[PDB]
Amino acid sequence: NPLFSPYKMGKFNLSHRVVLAPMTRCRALNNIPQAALGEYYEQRATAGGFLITEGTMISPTSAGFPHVPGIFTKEQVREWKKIVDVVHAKGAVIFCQLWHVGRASHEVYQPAGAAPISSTEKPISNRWRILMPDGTHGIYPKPRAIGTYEISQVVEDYRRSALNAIEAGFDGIEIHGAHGYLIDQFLKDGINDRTDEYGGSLANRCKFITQVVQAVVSAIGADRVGVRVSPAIDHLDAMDSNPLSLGLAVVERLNKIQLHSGSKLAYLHVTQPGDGSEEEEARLMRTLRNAYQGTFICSGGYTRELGIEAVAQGDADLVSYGRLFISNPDLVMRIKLNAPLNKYNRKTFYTQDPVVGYTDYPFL
Ligand SMILES: Cc1cc2nc3c(=O)[nH]c(=O)nc-3n(C[C@H](O)[C@H](O)[C@H](O)COP(=O)(O)O)c2cc1C
Repeated sequence: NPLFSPYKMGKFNLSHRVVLAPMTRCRALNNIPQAALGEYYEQRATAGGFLITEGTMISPTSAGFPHVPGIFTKEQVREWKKIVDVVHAKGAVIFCQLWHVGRASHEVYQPAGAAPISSTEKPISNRWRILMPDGTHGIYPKPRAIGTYEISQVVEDYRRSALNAIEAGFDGIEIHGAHGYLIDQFLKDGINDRTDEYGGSLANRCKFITQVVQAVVSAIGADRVGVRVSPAIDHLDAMDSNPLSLGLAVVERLNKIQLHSGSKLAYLHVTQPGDGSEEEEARLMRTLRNAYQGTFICSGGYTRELGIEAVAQGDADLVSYGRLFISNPDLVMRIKLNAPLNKYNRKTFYTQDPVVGYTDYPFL
C-alpha cells in the first residue's frame, strides 16, 4: 500500500500519506478554540500523520461562518497551544489553515455590522445563501472593494497570524486560497474586475496570493508554509475563463518564490469538485502537479482506491480526505486495513454541540 510509504514533507518526516483536509466545524465558540477541538483533532491524530486545521481567522473582519476559531489574539494563541500539545503528544504534524472569507460574509459576522471586503464591489449572486448563526440562510451583501494600502494591511494580518500560529506550536500554516474566498476573489476573472495593478492580466490577478505567500514565507520559513487553491471549483460564483492557465500561473509564482527564497514550500494543495468529467478533472490535477517543483497534495472526492492509485502513479505525494474523516476518526487505520467506513451526517457539519456529530463518531 503506497499510502503507507514514508514521505519527507521538508523537515517533517511523515509515516503515511493520508492527510486530514481542513474543515470548518463551528465548535470554536466566540472564535476561541475549545477543548472539544482538542478532543476532535486528538481522535484523528496518528503517529507521523499530517493534519490541517479548519480555516482560522486572521482578523476580526475575516469570518463568514459562526464560531470558527481565530489566531489573531493572544487568548486564541493560548487556547490553540493546548490543542497542538495534545496532537503533538500523538506524534502528528499539524498546520493551521489561515482563512479570510472576503465577500463571503454578512453583517452578523462583521464588527459593527460593517460591509465585508473584496477585490470587487460585486456581491455573490443570489444563487448562494450564507448560513446564519441561527441556522437559517441569509443574503450575501455588497462588499467593499479595497485599495492597495488595505491590501498590504490584509497581507500583514496573514503575516501576524502565521507568527501567532508558530507561537502556539503549530508546525506550519496553510494559506486558504480556495473556494471563492478572499484570495480566490482576486485570482478568478469571474470576480476580479479591478483596473489597477491587482486586476486584469494573469500576473496582476496572481499578485495578491504571491504577496500573501511571500509575507508568510519571510516570517516563518517556506518549509512551514502550504498553499491551497481550487482553480476548477466554482463555489460562491468563483469561476475563471481558463482554470488550467490560472492554476499554472499560480504554480509559476510559487516556483519563483521558492527559487528566490532558496527553499521549498511545505506543499501545494489542489482541491477539485468532489462528484466528478472524470478523466478531464484528472488532466488538470496532473498538469498542476507536473508544473510544480515540490510536494503536491490532491483533494476532492478521493476514495481509498483512488488515493492508492494517485500515489502509486506519481500523481500526488499526499492525499487529503475531508468528509470521510468527519465520520471516521480512525480513517488512517481504516484505510490501512481496508475496513468498512462510517457514514457522516451533514446536518451536524456546522452545529455547535461539542460532542454530537463531532467527537461521537465511533472508532472501528
Ligand atoms: C463541513 C466542511 C467544512 C469544510 N471547511 C473547509 C475549510 O475550512 N477550508 C478548506 O480549505 N476546505 C474546507 N472544506 C473542504 C474540504 O477540505 C475538502 O476539500 C472537501 O470536503 C472535498 O474532499 P472530500 O471529498 O474528501 O470530502 C470543508 C468541507 C466540509 C464538508
